[PDB]
Amino acid sequence: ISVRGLAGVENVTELKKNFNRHLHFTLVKDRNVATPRDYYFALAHTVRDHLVGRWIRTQQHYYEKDPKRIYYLSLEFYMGRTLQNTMVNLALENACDEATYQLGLDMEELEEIEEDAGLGNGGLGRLAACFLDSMATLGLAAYGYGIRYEFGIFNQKICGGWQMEEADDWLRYGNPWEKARPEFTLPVHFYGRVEHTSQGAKWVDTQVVLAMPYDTPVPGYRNNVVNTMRLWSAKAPNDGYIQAVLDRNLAENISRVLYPNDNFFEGKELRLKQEYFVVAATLQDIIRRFKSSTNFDAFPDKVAIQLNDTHPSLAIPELMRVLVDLERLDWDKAWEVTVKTCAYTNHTVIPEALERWPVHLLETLLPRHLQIIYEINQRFLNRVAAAFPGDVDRLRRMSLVEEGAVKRINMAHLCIAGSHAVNGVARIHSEILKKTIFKDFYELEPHKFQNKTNGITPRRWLVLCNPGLAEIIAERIGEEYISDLDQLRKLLSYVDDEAFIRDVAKVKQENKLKFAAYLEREYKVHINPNSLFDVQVKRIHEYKRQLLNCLHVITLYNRIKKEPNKFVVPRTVMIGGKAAPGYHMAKMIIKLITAIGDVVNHDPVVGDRLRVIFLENYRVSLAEKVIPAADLSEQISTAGTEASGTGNMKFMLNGALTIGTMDGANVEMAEEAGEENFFIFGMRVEDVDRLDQRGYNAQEYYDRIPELRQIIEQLSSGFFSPKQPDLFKDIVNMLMHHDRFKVFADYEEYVKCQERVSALYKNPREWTRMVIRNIATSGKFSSDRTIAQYAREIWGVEPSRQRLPAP
Amino acid sequence: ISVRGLAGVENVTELKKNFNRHLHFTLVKDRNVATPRDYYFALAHTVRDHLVGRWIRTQQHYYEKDPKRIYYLSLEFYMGRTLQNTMVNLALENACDEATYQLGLDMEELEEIEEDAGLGNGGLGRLAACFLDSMATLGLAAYGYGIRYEFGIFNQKICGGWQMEEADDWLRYGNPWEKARPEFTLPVHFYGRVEHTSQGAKWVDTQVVLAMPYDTPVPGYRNNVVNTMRLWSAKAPNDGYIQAVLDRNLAENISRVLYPNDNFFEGKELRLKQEYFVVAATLQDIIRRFKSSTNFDAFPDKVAIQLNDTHPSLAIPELMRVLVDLERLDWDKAWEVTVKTCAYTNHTVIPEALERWPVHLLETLLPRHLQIIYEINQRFLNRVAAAFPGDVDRLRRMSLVEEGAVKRINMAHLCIAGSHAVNGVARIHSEILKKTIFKDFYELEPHKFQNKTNGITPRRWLVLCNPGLAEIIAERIGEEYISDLDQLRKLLSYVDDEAFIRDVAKVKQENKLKFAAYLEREYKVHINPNSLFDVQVKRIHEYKRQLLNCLHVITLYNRIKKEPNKFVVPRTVMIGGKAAPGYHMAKMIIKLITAIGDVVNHDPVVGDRLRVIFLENYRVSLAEKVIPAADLSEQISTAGTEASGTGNMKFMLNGALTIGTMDGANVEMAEEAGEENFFIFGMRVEDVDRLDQRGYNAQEYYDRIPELRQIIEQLSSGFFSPKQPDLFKDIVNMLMHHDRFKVFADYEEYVKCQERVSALYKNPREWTRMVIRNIATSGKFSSDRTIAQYAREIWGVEPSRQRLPAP
Ligand SMILES: O=C(NC(=O)c1ccccc1)N[C@@H]1O[C@H](CO)[C@@H](O)[C@H](O)[C@H]1O
Ligand SMILES: O=C(NC(=O)c1ccccc1)N[C@@H]1O[C@H](CO)[C@@H](O)[C@H](O)[C@H]1O
Ligand SMILES: O=C(NC(=O)c1ccccc1)N[C@@H]1O[C@H](CO)[C@@H](O)[C@H](O)[C@H]1O
Ligand SMILES: O=C(NC(=O)c1ccccc1)N[C@@H]1O[C@H](CO)[C@@H](O)[C@H](O)[C@H]1O
Ligand SMILES: *Cc1c(COP(=O)(O)O)cnc(C)c1O
Ligand SMILES: *Cc1c(COP(=O)(O)O)cnc(C)c1O
Repeated sequence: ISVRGLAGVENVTELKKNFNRHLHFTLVKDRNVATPRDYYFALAHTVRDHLVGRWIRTQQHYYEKDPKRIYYLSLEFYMGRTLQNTMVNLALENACDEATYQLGLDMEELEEIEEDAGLGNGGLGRLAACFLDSMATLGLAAYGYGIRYEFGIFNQKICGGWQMEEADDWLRYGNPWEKARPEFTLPVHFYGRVEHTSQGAKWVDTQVVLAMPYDTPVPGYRNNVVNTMRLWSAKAPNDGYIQAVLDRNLAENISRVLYPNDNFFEGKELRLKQEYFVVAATLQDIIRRFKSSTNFDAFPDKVAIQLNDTHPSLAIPELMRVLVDLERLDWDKAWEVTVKTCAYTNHTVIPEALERWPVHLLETLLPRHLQIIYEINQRFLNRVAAAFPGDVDRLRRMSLVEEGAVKRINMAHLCIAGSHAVNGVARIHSEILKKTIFKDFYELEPHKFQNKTNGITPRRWLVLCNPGLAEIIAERIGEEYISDLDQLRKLLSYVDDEAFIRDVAKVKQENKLKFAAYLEREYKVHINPNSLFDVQVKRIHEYKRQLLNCLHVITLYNRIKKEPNKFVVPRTVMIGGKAAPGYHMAKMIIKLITAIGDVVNHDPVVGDRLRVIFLENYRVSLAEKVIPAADLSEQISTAGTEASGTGNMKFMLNGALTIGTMDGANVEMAEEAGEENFFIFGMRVEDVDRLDQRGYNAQEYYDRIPELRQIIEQLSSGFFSPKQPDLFKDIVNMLMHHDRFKVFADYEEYVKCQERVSALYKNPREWTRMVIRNIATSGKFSSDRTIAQYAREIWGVEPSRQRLPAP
Repeated sequence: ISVRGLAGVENVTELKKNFNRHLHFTLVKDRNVATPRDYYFALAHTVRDHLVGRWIRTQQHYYEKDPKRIYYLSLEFYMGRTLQNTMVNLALENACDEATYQLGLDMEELEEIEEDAGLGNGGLGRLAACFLDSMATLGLAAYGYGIRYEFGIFNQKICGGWQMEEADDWLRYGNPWEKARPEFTLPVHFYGRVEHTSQGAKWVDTQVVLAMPYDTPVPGYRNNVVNTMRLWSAKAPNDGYIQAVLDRNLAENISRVLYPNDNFFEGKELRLKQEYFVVAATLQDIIRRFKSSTNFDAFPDKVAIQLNDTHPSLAIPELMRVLVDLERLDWDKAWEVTVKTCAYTNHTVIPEALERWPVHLLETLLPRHLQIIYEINQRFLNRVAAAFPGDVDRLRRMSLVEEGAVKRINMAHLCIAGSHAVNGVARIHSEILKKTIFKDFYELEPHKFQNKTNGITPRRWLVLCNPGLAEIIAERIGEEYISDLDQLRKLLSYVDDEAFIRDVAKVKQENKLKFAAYLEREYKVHINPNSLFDVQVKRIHEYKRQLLNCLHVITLYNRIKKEPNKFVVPRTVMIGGKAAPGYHMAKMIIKLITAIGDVVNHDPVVGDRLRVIFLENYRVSLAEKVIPAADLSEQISTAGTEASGTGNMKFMLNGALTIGTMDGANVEMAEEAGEENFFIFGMRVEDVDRLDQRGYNAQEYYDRIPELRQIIEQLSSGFFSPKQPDLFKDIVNMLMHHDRFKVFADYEEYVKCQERVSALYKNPREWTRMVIRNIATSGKFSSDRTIAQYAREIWGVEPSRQRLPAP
């Protein structure tokens, strides 16, 4: 049926009986009242049972061997569903498929019942999830530490073409994958004041909040390793009577909901609390575990802490506090230890996203940390002054403390000073960090800066979501590639294979028919599966330029209306993604997209030649559906703005061709497959700079491109908003007078490049041959490679593909 | 080892393997890291497994047979622990005892780890719990419906002699006995307004709160019947963004905490919400189940709703609303149905406890219900006027609407008008209801009023907490008495048995040594196990007169100090109980008790002759410990104030002699054992009335009793509060000028009667012979008898002791 593992007779028999056991004793049901949901739970519990043995031995192994431990701190872990992923990594997929079949059930139907663990916004959260999977697969003693939000990323509903946010109550029916561990609850302190007494400072009169951990297993791919992801939950201590207990919820609000802010840094107190909460509980856990393994000289040899962005940056001053205040280590010794164990990863260069906490906030909530931060700053600036004597301006630029309206702490500067390694997430992004944003720091300590180009896990993003494609590949080169993606290169020798070409093209057509069906089943819309599937799915941001895509779509529509009887390659263009609740422009763009579809999708002259569809509630489980069905992947951010991107890598691995700018990882992807096999266009980072020196004037482009001018006039006159003629004045206004992302500047080259895409699509054989060359060269983008580099170049540990001594 | 069931070889083997299974797969632990708590959980899960089969068939049986269903509505269910009770009713106690032994564990030690399900204040809540056990044992298709508070009755801590309230976070480590059933969540409405349109009224614009049920099994005694207790949990519907989700907690606060108010009716909105919440969700569930079994003519033949006090009284107007508004039945037909299915139980005659809801509250929160209540009142008063023409005063006295300062709805009058049966909980209490409080209603419909004297379950209150006593009894008369307590009478023929007398006396001494030890182990205090154990345990109330007990204790102390070298029967007097947080006087009494102990317990002249101990955090699990170890049970409420009492019955069944007034069930207890075998004293209900006509003047008693005057002067001068001389001025002030409970009036007779108790205690043989006569005549007070009467005289169903077709 596929290489989803063997379906042993004894194995299938055992599975079936355990399914019935759980249905009875665990769910307390019987075949006569069980709903599909109960069936899903019976299966989840049966599968989950196979993890227990491995989980216990893995943790036991690490105890005996005592290897260096990797702690990945993130406020986000975009996990998605875990039933199928668990079956895959355990080689249980076919056995469970058979067993449920014999029990008279459809496994695929049951899998659709599981809720997505949406504890992330997008790329950054999903990277942590892919990293966890790779770390387990490479046998690293790694622990993912975060917050267990009871409400993850909101569920997106489109009402009248507008986005509506709805609470994502993912724990409503329970989470069978987690294991509450109240025996390990730890106390976290807030507020209070600092007392300076004879022997050291003392943080007193603090308000206490408890951190209760919940452990979720993270299985490696067929190696019997099961690592742990520990998520903290806020609990009030039990020490008007009614009001007093009702007010417990104020302390527990800390882990209540994931902040959905993608673009702008707000600076809310609840978020700072969430950040200290995960940091404070995690460090106690880390040190406790270390004390078991007091000379902290060996701390860095046994501990590695990776900070996913600046969100968990308080780990630096908190490690110092514990080491200096509680362990009584001298400052210098404590600082040496801290720097050697901490490493920081940056994910963007846009200023509005940078965390710059008001000093008055830190002063009230974490008084001792502010004192430590000031001391760190003092000593750091003393180092700078000694290296660049008299460079008074460098001193103010490099300070962790920013003066002005209100004093703030630049968390990024804090992270650089307190880490032995700082990395970008794509070659071009890492270069930009050295050349611009962190130039001063790079000059001071060049050795700290590195690059670790992002990657995605081939298990979830190939084997799991595209079994058909994974099968035909395995049919030719074997299975070894699933944990060694570079082997995909061997597929180059089949680029002229008439059989393979036919197969590659066949799985894509099956994937498109499957998606086209799902679109009607759960959303009733109907699309032509013979058209080119043009998709752009990712969070809505101005820098991602969904607007540029919109301009092209309107252009295509305008050309058809001009020459109705001229042939054009049919296209179904799908755009999907969530907008941060307070991001007005982003919400206005979602409205534009739906407004375009209302005109285009109901124009009789257009027929089934052009369809504009907005994919509702884009999330991990939906991505697993659309991506394998896409023909064209849109990665069109303004050069220099997308640090890396990862959706781009997911499309490449699944047989879609890419049209994009030389931004983020796009650069390395084109470099791997060859620019001839990529649809590159638009300004490069340098062209953007040149335009900036000159001054970007959108009017110029409006005046010289008739097709563009016509589009803008359609928007202004209410062509796409009859009842509300001026509905889109904000978008037009932005495009013409304050477009930081130069949408117009790339319009002409984008449209022309899109014409070349349509031309190639007209030649099935050649389109597929180009696809084969993309899939065959996507090996570099596996997160196994990324993690192997982090392991070797930052953490100081050697990855191992050695199977663990059976379960 | 005892008749705790057989310990079969196969049974013990199976238990052990399932214990290890759960420890591994359920707890995800291994013998090397498991804590006693894990062991308890492994056992709880193993035992719980045996309930599943029976639970499913029982519910299945009721579906096929379709018997009349009994719904017991209560806002309280004081369950206590359920591990041992489950083993007992399933005859698994010895088998589990053996199995854990072989696994190298002490079952008794593990049992002590389980938390008490304290979802009740005292008597009323515990009665619901005993009733559930009896209903299952008598094979009635009964369902207990209530609220799943996440915080039950507060844990009592004594600080400096003062009570401190601490949140009872009983779900912290989880509840293995419940089963969440989200597939049955129901919506409950609040606020809104009423719209009168063409065809009927309509409740619109309501705020919605969801009710998620949690089911807990209730096993009958060895009959394989497992009924259900369904507890509702408040959940907000998922339909600033952050603030919006953080504000979900306002809806979920409904099921957050149990109101600890024992004595005074506050009238808080949160409590009214809790009351409508349980009523609204329960009725939907009831009607849904009925529709499966539309002529509601047969509704009363298939449904019986028992209201535990007036707390769930909104069930009456809510049944009407549904029937009239939704089902469209005519009023009269709907009213006939409602009255025939509802029955009300009263638990007190004190005015301050009566629920009288302000009309403005009902107007805002439940507008339609207020309209229905006014209509019910109108028609009822029309009935009264027709029966007693011209009795204009009777009309105002009987109205459900009370005029005055603020209009209120008398929920008790509502319950009488809408129920076909109203009952008191003890013969004397039920008589008082007819003669006083509900005289007007009794005259209107004499047939409605009944009596159902309370009872306790012999499984929990004998077999479970006193296995030693249960064993020696079974040794002579068999085991049949455990579900037929009347058989205890057969013990009368052993009253002269030298062996039995020795045995009865022996188990009591073992129980006292066990308790004396526990007192030192968990509370470090040390008491003489040879002294008479004088105990008064129950909630602190002025009417219960813990103060009268205090006066006696001080008197004993004063007599010893007067004649130090005179012999006196040594006594350890223990007083325990929780005070409602806002009950100042009650908290002042707790302070007095501890203050007395501070003087008495450290006076060298007193030695081990007198010990005053305040039992901290009295609760169900503690009662199971003290009661079997008591010699003297104090039931001294002012005649006519304690509706029934149940702690009194627990002491009688466990070999303690009773000293009390002719109040509540005390009357029937003395009547059953013979007044010669009871220590009765003080005023009878009539004497209290006479005193009231005359006028109670405490000064009179103060002036004529020197011993009493001396005690009051000691309190006033600061003898018991050196540092704060006037600490107890409020108590003295109350005693002298506003004692509604005439403490002084019963002082002399109480002290004399206590002398007779001491005299008998000096004669071991005769004391024990009297004990045998009490235990032998306690059969009437089993809740099996009570339930059989409710079943037959109110619900219309026949109890059955028939075993259900195996598991
Ligand atoms: O929540 C879990 N999770 C797991 O057992 C588990 C096992 C393997 C992998 C992931 C989760 N278990 C739960 O632990 C509580 C407390 O011990 C039990 O009462 C409950 O019945 C059980 O399902
Ligand atoms: O997703 C984010 N950032 C956030 O989601 C975020 C969350 C909270 C606050 C600010 C930003 N960054 C993204 O991280 C991925 C993985 O490195 C990159 O490939 C991508 O280019 C970048 O934009
Ligand atoms: O909470 C219970 N309770 C019982 O199974 C039970 C069984 C018999 C008697 C009392 C409770 N079961 C729980 O039900 C959830 C949802 O199905 C599972 O995920 C969890 O593992 C299981 O322990
Ligand atoms: O316990 C209560 N009442 C409360 O706990 C209570 C709770 C909330 C509000 C008012 C009273 N009443 C008690 O109920 C038992 C059982 O019928 C009687 O034996 C006892 O005499 C009576 O006082
Ligand atoms: C991969 C992924 C992302 C990241 O997409 P980019 O195009 O890199 O922004 C965001 N959301 C989901 C659900 C993903 O699967
Ligand atoms: C039996 C019981 C009660 C009732 O006691 P009374 O003496 O009738 O007031 C109260 N609390 C607990 C814990 C009980 O077990």
